[PDB]
Amino acid sequence: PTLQRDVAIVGAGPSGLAAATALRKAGLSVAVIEARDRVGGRTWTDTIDGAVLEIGGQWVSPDQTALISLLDELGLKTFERYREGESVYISSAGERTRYTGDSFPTNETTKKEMDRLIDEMDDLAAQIGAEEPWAHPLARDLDTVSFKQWLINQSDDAEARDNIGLFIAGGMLTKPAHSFSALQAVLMAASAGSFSHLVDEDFILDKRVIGGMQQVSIRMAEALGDDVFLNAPVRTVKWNESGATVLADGDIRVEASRVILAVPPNLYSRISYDPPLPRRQHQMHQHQSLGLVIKVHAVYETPFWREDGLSGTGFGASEVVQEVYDNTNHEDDRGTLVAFVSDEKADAMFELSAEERKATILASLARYLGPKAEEPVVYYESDWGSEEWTRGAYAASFDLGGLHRYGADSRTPVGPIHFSCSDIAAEGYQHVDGAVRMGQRTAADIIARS
Amino acid sequence: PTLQRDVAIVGAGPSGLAAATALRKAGLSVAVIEARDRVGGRTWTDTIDGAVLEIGGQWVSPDQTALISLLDELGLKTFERYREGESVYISSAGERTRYTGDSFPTNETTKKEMDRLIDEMDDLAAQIGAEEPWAHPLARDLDTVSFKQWLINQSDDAEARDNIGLFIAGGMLTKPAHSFSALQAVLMAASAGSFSHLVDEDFILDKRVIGGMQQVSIRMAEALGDDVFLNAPVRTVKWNESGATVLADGDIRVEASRVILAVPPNLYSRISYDPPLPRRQHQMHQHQSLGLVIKVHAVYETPFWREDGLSGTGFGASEVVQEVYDNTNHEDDRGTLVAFVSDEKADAMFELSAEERKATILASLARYLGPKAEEPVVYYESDWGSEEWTRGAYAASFDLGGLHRYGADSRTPVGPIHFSCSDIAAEGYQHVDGAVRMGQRTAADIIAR
Ligand SMILES: Cc1cc2nc3c(=O)[nH]c(=O)nc-3n(C[C@H](O)[C@H](O)[C@H](O)COP(=O)(O)OP(=O)(O)OC[C@H]3O[C@@H](n4cnc5c(N)ncnc54)[C@H](O)[C@@H]3O)c2cc1C
Ligand SMILES: Cc1cc2nc3c(=O)[nH]c(=O)nc-3n(C[C@H](O)[C@H](O)[C@H](O)COP(=O)(O)OP(=O)(O)OC[C@H]3O[C@@H](n4cnc5c(N)ncnc54)[C@H](O)[C@@H]3O)c2cc1C
Repeated sequence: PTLQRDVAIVGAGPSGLAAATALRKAGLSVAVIEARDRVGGRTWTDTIDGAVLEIGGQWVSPDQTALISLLDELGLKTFERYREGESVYISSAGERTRYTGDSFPTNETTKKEMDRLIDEMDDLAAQIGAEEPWAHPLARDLDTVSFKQWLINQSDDAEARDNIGLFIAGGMLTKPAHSFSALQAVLMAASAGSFSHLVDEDFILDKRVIGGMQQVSIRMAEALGDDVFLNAPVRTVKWNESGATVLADGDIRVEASRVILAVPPNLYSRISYDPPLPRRQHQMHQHQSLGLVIKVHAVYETPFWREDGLSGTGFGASEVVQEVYDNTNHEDDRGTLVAFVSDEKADAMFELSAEERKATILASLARYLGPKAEEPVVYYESDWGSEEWTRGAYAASFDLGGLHRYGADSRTPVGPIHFSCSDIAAEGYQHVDGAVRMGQRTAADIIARS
Repeated sequence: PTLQRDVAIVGAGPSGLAAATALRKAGLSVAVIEARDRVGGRTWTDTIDGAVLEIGGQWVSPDQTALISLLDELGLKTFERYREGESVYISSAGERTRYTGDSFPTNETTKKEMDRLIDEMDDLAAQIGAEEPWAHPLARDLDTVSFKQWLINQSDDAEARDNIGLFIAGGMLTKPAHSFSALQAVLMAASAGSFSHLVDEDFILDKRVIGGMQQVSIRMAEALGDDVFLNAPVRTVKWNESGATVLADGDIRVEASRVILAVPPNLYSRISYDPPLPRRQHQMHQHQSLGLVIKVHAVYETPFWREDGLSGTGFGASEVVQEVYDNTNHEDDRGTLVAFVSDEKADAMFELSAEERKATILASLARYLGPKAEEPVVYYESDWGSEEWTRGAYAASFDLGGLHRYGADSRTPVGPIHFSCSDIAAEGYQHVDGAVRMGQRTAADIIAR
């Protein structure tokens, strides 16, 4: 079929759907064209071996105000993650200690080093900000030193530097600390409101949506009706100063005034542009890449850790699994754990056989919470790296030096072509809240233009 | 058209063509499918305002034995870049000094610092090698420190550091030194035979091809006749354990036992694979990127610098133009300069208007060679970044950390899909010679079974 719209939107993830919804609200007509047999992108709720799981993005923090309004507008409610009782910390030397409150139970030197670093990171984030971190006069020096090297320049305490890295490198950017810059650590902190917010799992991992995060996309898409096309990878964008024509599988053709690429940046060159994008985009898009993380799901007869006085939360920068949390579904009698295996530790697990990998990850949940972690009734690993329409998790970031070099260009339109995804967001960078903000910002930009 | 072939080859650059050439000798049949209206890829000879220029790759060094051997087989000869008389050095203090001989005319202390850093890089390259630098016991620590931070650790002398950087960062990888690892520097050095080989423009930039480097591809492609398809971007590869179908524009459909992707790695995902490549390829390919450099060409009625006793060679790590060389065509009476503006300096020139960029570049050329450099008869800038089928220059390298993490996987086949370009080569990495070696290494693999 051939259609005529004011805006063609490539990608029916939360970012494209939020842009579509805002455009519709303002009276513009839209078509959203999606590759997969479903909407939601990196958010997805599925049933595996009888257990309902969130395969992707799921948590809402209190600074995610754009996602919180959108939830309210769609009739969706939240619930809080279980946090009663003791958390577990595993030290660099391998000592396992139960604790409550909000510092790790390390020796005092380490604790004071961590506090000081948290404070320095909060300070940098408040000064530099998430809107245009590259523009600050401190930015050049921060963007040309790796986060690993910057931590070495700040502190002699190995354990403190490893735990600070746990929160940014394994915990957010899903890349090793030697491979992105101090500035990129600052941006990640600023985007979430402060580094202290990313440190406190009670803040950044506070709530979930009743019915799952994918419902945010599913409900936006339901309201768009026949203007959403599924099973339709977009292959070609033909453009000029006044116009873009978008071509997709199934003989789909959309003639639009503007196009929104609502896809992560590592995937822009999956589409052919006629004429080609300018040199600056050709170069910039090469320097953007997704991290890699395994999101592990483990379902048990009950949340057994709660009988032992444990919250289910566990941190260990030297473990294969660096984080574990209670991920029990709203009103479920069965318990579910969630755990994360990050970057180079993920590659290492994927090189083991499926059997050996499972055994290694369950051994590690057992190190945190006890030998009952070893007996789930359902076990599943989210595998976003294999998915050709994602190719990693959670989200994309520049290589080292790319944030200062290309950051000012990452949202600029090219003629009628706009860009919108969480991976180029300011507040809410990498999160559904960022996807939502960017979709709304791109919509408002198009509306003013037209 | 639909055709059957033993091997379908995507890309008619030197790597694809060298592979097709080797495959035919064994009696395997081939189709070589090429996006552009020409062969050669990053090699290309063109005529701008009536003056002939090598828009891309052009120089041959004595360690480039796969290339040299191929030139002989194709009946092509070489000539040497003019090098008589004095070179020019521009110091960090902006001081300009004519010199000859094998080191920069700096003070003795800076000279000792440079020498020590060159010996250190030679030693690392000799221990580590180009074949699998990631497997060496020193590899992890070299690959997690940037080259800039490694230089800072080795030497406190900023002029000596910037000068070593000139040869590797602006001069090869065309990325700034804070963005790639020490191990990647060591690779670049091992791949050319040593770091000293890259410091000596009389080695790395020794010879050119009579008739132009593009002739290497042109001749190879001529011998293949109707098995080369031009103006045919490949869009899809459908594959299983025993075979592939390759689909290109113009309704080309090639059914084959093996496919070679003879394209730089930042372009692999311009193609759809059915079923998708595995996760490890999905990830690795995102971590590969081309550098950026403006190859500047300036043509004058004579090689005027030779009249002032200058070789045409100039170096200055702080200039916008960090290098200038005599690039006079074989038996032309007109003189031609070649010059390079690398990485973030290229981004900054591209941000000015064309007129202001040209004046800024020619001002810098004038500082090396005199006010005559500012009145060329023909001026041209190679723009590979704008080409959708290249998108940068000279070649691709990992981001920081990628070489150790992914290196061992960069040549591995996926089922019947093989990978062959200069950007994944061992010896000859990033150069025509590496493209030839990889093309021949891939063909030998497929041939042997
Ligand atoms: C395991 C995991 C855990 C995460 N944790 C959370 C968390 O707890 N909280 C949170 O808020 N965020 C989290 N995130 C991140 C969050 O899911 C993403 O930031 C957000 O989904 C990004 O949305 P987007 O619309 O910007 O891109 P995406 O959701 O990736 O959507 C892009 C869409 O475009 C489609 N597409 C791509 N190319 C084409 C093409 N050529 N043609 C047609 N369609 C195309 C894709 O199929 C996809 O549907 C997590 C993600 C993962 C994977
Ligand atoms: C400014 C510049 C200066 C250089 N300096 C030197 C030097 O002097 N000496 C030296 O040895 N090397 C030099 N190089 C590097 C050298 O030219 C490259 O190493 C070499 O050409 C690599 O050859 P290749 O076959 O691996 O890839 P390429 O030459 O890039 O060829 C790949 C081919 O694939 C085609 N292609 C890509 N995608 C598709 C697709 N989907 N479908 C069909 N076709 C496709 C492209 O059009 C291209 O023709 C220079 C390069 C440049 C750009």
